[PDB]
Amino acid sequence: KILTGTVVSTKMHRTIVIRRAYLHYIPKYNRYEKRHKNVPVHVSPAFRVQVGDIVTVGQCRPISKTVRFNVVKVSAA
Amino acid sequence: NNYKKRLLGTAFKSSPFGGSSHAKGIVLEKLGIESKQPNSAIRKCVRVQLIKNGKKVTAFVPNDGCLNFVDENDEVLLAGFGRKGKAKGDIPGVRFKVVKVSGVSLLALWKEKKEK
RNA sequence: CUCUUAAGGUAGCCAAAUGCCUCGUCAUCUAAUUAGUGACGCGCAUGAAUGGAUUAACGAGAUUCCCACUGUCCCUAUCUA
RNA sequence: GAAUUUGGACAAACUUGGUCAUUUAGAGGAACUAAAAGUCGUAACAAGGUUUCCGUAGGUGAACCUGCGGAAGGAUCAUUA
RNA sequence: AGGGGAUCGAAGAUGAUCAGAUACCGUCGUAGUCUUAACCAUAAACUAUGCCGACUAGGGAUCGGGUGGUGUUUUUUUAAUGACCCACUCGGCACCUUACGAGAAAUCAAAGUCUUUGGGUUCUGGGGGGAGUAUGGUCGCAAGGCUGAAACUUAAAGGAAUUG
RNA sequence: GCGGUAAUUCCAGCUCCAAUAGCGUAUAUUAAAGUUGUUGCAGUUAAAAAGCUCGUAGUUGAACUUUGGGCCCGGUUGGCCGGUCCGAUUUUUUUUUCCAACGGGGCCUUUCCUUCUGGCUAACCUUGAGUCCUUGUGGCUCUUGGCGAACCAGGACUUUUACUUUGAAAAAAUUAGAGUGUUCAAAGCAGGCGUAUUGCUCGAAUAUAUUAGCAUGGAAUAAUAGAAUAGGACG
RNA sequence: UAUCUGGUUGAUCCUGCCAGUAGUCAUAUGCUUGUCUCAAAGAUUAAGCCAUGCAUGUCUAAGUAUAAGCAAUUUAUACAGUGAAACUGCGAAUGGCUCAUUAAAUCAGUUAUCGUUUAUUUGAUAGUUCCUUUACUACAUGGUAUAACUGUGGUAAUUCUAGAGCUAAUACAUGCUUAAAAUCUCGACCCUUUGGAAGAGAUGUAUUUAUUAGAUAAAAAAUCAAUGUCUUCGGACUCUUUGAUGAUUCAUAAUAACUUUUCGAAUCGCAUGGCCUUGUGCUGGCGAUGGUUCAUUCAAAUUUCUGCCCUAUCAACUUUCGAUGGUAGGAUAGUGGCCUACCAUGGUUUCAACGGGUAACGGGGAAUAAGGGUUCGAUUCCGGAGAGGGAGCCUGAGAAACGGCUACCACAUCCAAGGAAGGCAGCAGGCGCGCAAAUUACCCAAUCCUAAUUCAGGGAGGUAGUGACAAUAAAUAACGAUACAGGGCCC
Repeated sequence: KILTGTVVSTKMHRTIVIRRAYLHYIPKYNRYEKRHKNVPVHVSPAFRVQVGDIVTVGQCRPISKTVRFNVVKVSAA
Repeated sequence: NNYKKRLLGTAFKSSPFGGSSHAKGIVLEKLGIESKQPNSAIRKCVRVQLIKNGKKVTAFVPNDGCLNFVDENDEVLLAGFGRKGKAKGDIPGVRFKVVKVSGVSLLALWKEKKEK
């Protein structure tokens, strides 16, 4: 696919931790529900920047024990 | 979002458990209770152990002329009279309440039906 | 209610290293317990620095258990100076 | 291959101890509840016959009493209106 | 834990009082009451009423700022000013006295608004009891605090008002 | 709540009530229940403000930046058939006779829609030859110069979301619901004409597809970021 | 398909329950029980335990049958049609039963596999094998080895099984074939150099590496060292052109070499009339059993994205190597910590990690909704997972298998005491368990499935039995009548 998020954990030579940030609704009203799952970056080459900032990344092939999405281009800076 | 509260709860594990339409079980003793305040009478009930849980309970042979069972051996089926977490009851602390038996009761019947 | 001497055992505590009867009664540990331990109290005769009740740790202190270990023993036998 | 067998990786299961989660036995002990009342004493209500309740701290046959300091959810006995 | 230690005053004594007095009435008196370094973190810890902003209606009275200043004296030979002080304002305070509107009432300037959303949020309640008990974990020196059940057991307990 | 000799509640007869091939009784649950509450609760005494402030996570947070005026094509509800505004119909007559409102696209105004290379159409600037007829801007054959974004595709760049609009795609039965006399019904997905020696004939619909994904049209409400020692911004 | 009612008081208003009152997907039980059509059914209890009988096997040409001692008919002779049973080959990985675990990518919706296997139906193909250089165990066909069968035997007994003798094959081995040229590397000799040269060697496919080609967004030239094509011999190349997809090292094409070496047609059936030269040769005409490498759907596998009921008296979690990652390697059908090693500290969490609970299979959908919601889920259909517990395997295209083995733990049966067997959570049926769920029946007819060209098999499925088990209907009376009327109706 292709998604986004704000890079969470810098340190891990070739594997940014970037946080993507859902927001779900429900019945009872639905305004307050500020969910957020975190996923891993990548991984086989280099060239990039640090914590904060938002990069693209897009489903690599099962690149390492659950780290399945390499980083395309850095959208945020 | 938020917030779950009290009232009726999940945890269960009572004394007939099966929310049974009864509970088979042998007739331990024939203990005719005794009425509560206001009203007053010798409330003929029966104590018995529940084949299932074994657990022992005592309940009114409630009929009207039928300590016919009253077979220390013989085995009624008991069965609560939803109070629910309570007893009726002129009849002091009796939980469930006599059912059918020796397995087969109108409780009076076969042949005819007598009464009560 | 009483007769009564200063006062008439208070917290607390036990068959206890004090209890006569006592091998106390009920449990508990046993195949089995005049041992142990846990309980219970008109305790012969427990009790408040005569110190009362607790109590970590300490113990060549008294007891009873379990495990391991084993000639203690069943059942004695052989070897060395 | 069969025998047979060297080392391995899986890995049952055996033992012994650990750790969870779910039940459960017991001398006795101490509550409660059905409790309407039996018996002692009157705490609360009428400033309940010592106004009452709030902590907290002693002391008690039971209810309680008392000590500091609150609140009226009050005494209206009324220095103010 | 030390300092002191007037007063009163748990415990404790005795004096009356009672059928019964371990009290209530005397009177001694321990602790405590004060104090410093350290704990304890409860109260009818009250206004039994969460915090923020709105809007909804009148008058009076006591704290800072505006003006007219008038009122009597400072400053003095006098004015003025000055000091209080009077009158109209506003600010914000603590409170009082009466409509719409709210409520079960009582009452309420909110306890008001919205059919029965609606401005944003923190918190607690779900019949009585059994109980703020059982257990667990934590806090503490202790007393205790904080967290906190279920079994069972009852149909009423409970507010306000109205009359005996 | 009944029952303490005259029982409207027990017992039993008579009768009568209710539902009936079916009624109890147990036991859950769902409703009633706005007694668990977003809609939609309560909290001064009735259950319920924490003693007091601090303050992290969370949940929320003043208003300002594009309007307002003008032009152009639109069919669907409409006042009768209708491409239709001074009328072609719904009127009292021995002429004067009212047009609605709804939504959509495009373009004008100090107003780039991302795009340079340039790639088509059918639309316009408008005329080289012409025109129809109801009073020529009621109609369009026509190709000379010559519209922007439809629009394909390499090649150069893009600030990130919520929300809301149709849309696609993936299941049948389940349910909503068209169709048809299964004797009616529950169902079923059959069926229906006749003209009966190889005849004809319709079906087997639609609907809901809800969170996330994809694709879309929108720029109100709400975030996000940008030029401050200029390390702005073009060509 | 928007309703409330009765109980705290002397009477009264308010909270708040309690209790009636209705529908079940809630089963049970009590009585009662006429017909109709529709039929749920041992899951809750105990994935507790099972007597016995059943449940899976299949073949038209089909690879396999024989001269009177495999033989049921009867003449096709040098094996006839006929068959038993045996080898073959398929199948048993469907189904049907069950939800114990399970807080998960389970499952749902959406994703892709530039991250891989796939028997089988299907669409598609392949002249190069010995060549050692004509007298190549031969292509007019190449060894064998064996079941069944025969006799010879053993054991209580099982689908027991020895040893002896026979024979088969699409079985195991085996391993012949056919065209023509094309440029390649050898370079004998030419006895010229601006080079020329024969014949003799290599080839197909798969497999192993390792190399190059894969074009391209703009448009034009000088330069080596090597090396082609035409030439008017000075020079010139204007002579080509290559997909597909967003994204490639792709697919498919070569250059070197390479392997206990893959692949190519030994089988069989109709069908004996045509070409011309007399057994011949071509001809093999039609269909089918095949084998190679492509996708084809049947599928499998992993796989993104978002959703997972109570609980804080569960706040810190994960490292003895794996928990995050990096290399590199080992395995895999194949990604990857999947596993190894080496190296680095990482990854999650109050936005609820982790842990605990589930009388938890998920989702279809079920029940009572004015709406908003509660509550339910293992009957059917999808997806999962398991056949006593638990591992490990052979078989294969496909299984961690139930109706297959192997061992352990667990039950538990027949024994000549030696030893041998087993898995009803498939139908029936029993015990047990409990509140709680039927028959040891009939059948292939239907629907379909499995085996090869038939019509074989199938407690999949369908019929019956049992069963007011929830549902649709709906008789237990219909007439007027005669008179008695007690009288009510306009007085």
